Amino acid sequence: ENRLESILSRFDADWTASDEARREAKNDLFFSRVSQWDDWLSQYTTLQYRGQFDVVRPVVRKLVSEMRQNPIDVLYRPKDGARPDAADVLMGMYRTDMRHNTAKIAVNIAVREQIEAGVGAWRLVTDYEDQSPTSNNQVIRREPIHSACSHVIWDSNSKLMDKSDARHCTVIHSMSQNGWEDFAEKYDLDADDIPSFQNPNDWVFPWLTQDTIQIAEFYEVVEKKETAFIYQDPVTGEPVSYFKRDIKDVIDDLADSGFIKIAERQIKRRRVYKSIITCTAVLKDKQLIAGEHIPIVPVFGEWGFVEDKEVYEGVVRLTKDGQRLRNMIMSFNADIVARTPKKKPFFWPEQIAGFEHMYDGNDDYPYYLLNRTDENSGDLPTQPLAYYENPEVPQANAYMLEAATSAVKEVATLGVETYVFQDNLATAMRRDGEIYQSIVNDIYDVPRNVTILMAEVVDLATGEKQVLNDIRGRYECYTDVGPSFQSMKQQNRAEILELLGKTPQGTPEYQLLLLQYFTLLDGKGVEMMRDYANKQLIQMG
Amino acid sequence: TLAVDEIIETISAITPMAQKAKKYTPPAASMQRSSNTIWMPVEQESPTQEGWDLTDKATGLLELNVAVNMGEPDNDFFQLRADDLRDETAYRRRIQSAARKLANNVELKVANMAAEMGSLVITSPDAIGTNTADAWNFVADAEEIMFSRELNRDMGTSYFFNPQDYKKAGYDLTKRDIFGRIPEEAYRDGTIQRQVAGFDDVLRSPKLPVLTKSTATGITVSGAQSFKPVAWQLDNDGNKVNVDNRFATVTLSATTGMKRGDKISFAGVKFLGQMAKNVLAQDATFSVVRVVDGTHVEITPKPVALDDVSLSPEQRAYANVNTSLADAMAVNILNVKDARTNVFWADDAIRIVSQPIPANHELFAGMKTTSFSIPDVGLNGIFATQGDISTLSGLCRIALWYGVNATRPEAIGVGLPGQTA
Repeated sequence: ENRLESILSRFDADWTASDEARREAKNDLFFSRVSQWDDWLSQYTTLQYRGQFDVVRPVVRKLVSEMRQNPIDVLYRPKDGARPDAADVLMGMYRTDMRHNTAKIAVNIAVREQIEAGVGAWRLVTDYEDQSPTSNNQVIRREPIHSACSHVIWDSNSKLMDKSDARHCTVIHSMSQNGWEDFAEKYDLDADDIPSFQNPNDWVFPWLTQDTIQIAEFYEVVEKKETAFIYQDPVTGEPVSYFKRDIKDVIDDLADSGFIKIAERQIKRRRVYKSIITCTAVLKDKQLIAGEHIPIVPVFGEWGFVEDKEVYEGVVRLTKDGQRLRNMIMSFNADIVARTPKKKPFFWPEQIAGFEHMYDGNDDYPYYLLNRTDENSGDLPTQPLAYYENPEVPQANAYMLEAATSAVKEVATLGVETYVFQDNLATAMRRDGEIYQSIVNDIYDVPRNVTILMAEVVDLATGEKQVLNDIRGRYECYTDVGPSFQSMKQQNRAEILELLGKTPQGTPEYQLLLLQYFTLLDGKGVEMMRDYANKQLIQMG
Repeated sequence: TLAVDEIIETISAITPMAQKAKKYTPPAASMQRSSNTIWMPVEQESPTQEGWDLTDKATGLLELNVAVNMGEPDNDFFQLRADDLRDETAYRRRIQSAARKLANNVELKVANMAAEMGSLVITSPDAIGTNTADAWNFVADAEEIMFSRELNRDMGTSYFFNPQDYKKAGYDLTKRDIFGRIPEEAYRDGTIQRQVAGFDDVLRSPKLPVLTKSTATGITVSGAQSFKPVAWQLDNDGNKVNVDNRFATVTLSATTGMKRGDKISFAGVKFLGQMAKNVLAQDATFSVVRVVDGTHVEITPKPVALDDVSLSPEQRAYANVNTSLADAMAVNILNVKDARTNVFWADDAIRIVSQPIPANHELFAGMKTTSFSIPDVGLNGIFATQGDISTLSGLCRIALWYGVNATRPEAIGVGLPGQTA
């Protein structure tokens, strides 16, 4: 019955259920980022040579650059039967608040972790902005999550790559002491009460974080029927507004502005709650947050289920054995080169007694002299001169070094091309588009277009807080995937050029050329060209 | 020979008492300094006088308290060896067996604490199948004593049978030669009912301890003793140290044959109504908590007497016995035969204080520590592993810290059937 007990029970179930995949992914990250000699007993006995001759990092860099040369973003398209322009406002808002460095960096980190370990993730958050808000004095931004495999833990009863069927998800935060002070300042927490949460470290990882702070955020999605209200717009039509969004803030200001209530319906919808937990206590219990979906977006590489157990894999997990064998063989060969007696002659002391300076290595002499006779035997025994054998690399060592290198080369081929990884990133971007759309309908001021202009029907309460009013005709556009553009003008320029590339040189080609000069940037020469296009199109009607 | 990883499952337990008892997790930072014990106040009782001229008769105030502390961790230290192929498959199941064992141990502690600190005792002179509706009478006696003592039962009440007496109750139900709904349920399944004689939950708990007979005989109170409610007392240095309200040390003639959990009752003292201070007809029953020395024992319900004249009125406000100890009264023993106990309580009388073991700190670097949820019961411990210096081996430790406290021994009870001979 205890809130903390239920939270910790679910979290522990998820953790132990996903233990193996996270273990292998963490080993992949350590292997591909810190060292390929991932053993911890080394710091106990002797030293011995341990060289690292990497052959998988060039492949990882190639795959990362291939996936970086083709950026992907959301593209909102109007639904069938809707207005042809029903997605322009949402698309412009999405581009405005995703044109920043944080969004690109979050996606890039997730992609790199997807290639190396097998899973990455990023997060969507909302904040308050007064200088340049996107809408309603708020912004929606995208944030990175490093080490998603071990820092984001999903509901174990999920069978979808994008994790849209997970009911809860826990995200672990590690921050410095000043960062914790700021976190507590932002969430009205007690900074003195230091928080503690799970963050196990690998045995092989040799360093200490020190003076760090761990905490967890538990997101849960609850689907329920909540009361909704039907009004009549003092302009035209009947809007539908949720009871929880104007329960008391403008429940009477709606009437005062002149909204007549017609009916009252029960509508099933999803709400997202966030909690801040530690291993001993609950700090914030069920703070309701914006949107219908959990704001964490995961990206996977090779993904599947084997026996009700999720397995994901990047590109490194299969090259590890051959790479380790190659390192071991090359270390053995280096030892052979270093610690082995060199090729020198074998002498008896009596053979060269008295001529020892002739054999030290000088070039002051024309020949080498040997002692011939002995005072007991009469003559020294004759035996052909032998030399210590030159060091060699064993045939087994050479064969297995070549075989290990060939095995790594053969197994480190993604696809033939990164099409599958690109498609999984496209799926992640579609999930991101869904989450962003829900959050926008929850917090932003979406204008509704009529066929008579754009209407922003909102009002203010007695506490000087403007409450957004969103009709239920909100999901008028769906999500697709297209090239990444920084602004609507850039997208329009690209579309005009695309049409120009296929329209034959008739009058529509003139129309499209004049449109392209229309939508150009602004110095002075392009200003004159733009004005010329303006006048030509206007006069042509 | 072919081992085949086809687990022959053999055991299956249950922890009703432990999953039912309330759980409390006080702040660890303060509980480290306060020596792992904390104090909780008790509901206040007011003295009352009637008259017109009440000069120089203005009482003070007095609020009693109880102390709840914690025991020692219950571990599952074991050693894991790679390069065995028998410690590879056994470890995965050893973790689960450890979790089940820890849950069972918690439940055992809860049951033992309730049985050896339940002040209210309901004894019967014969077995349960001797008479018709005898199990109902057994449950209704407990309900009646709780009602008469006017103990707080808002949270709930619960009665735990052992399998023997539960089966006897079911047999009594089915022998009725009439089949309605209750007899048909007691026929199809062994269940008597989920609520019997007013209790809100009547279960059977397989791990109920057996209260062995007491060979204590011919024992009398040695000298008159007056026990006074108090909330603190002065120590040797002049400091004020709080006093636990749920214990009283009596001096007997000879405490030979007594042990922790003996149910006793002095000859002449009777229960009160607590709130109304009306004398019941029942003999006041106490439970021996400790056999200290050789002529002292420690009984759990402090016997504050109503007729005591050394009690200041605000102390007499807490009286729960009609008469004090009279320096020769016989202390009768209620557990005269070995009998597995049936245990009833109010749901807010047992708590399970819990603490964490912060092994995720920077200090314990090199050993990997995660949380570990004990199933059934609502408790969380640690699971820590660390490998050896060499030889490709390891160590695992599953640890859990808790302490079972009975804050209301007067609300915990015990049922002893067949108390003849």
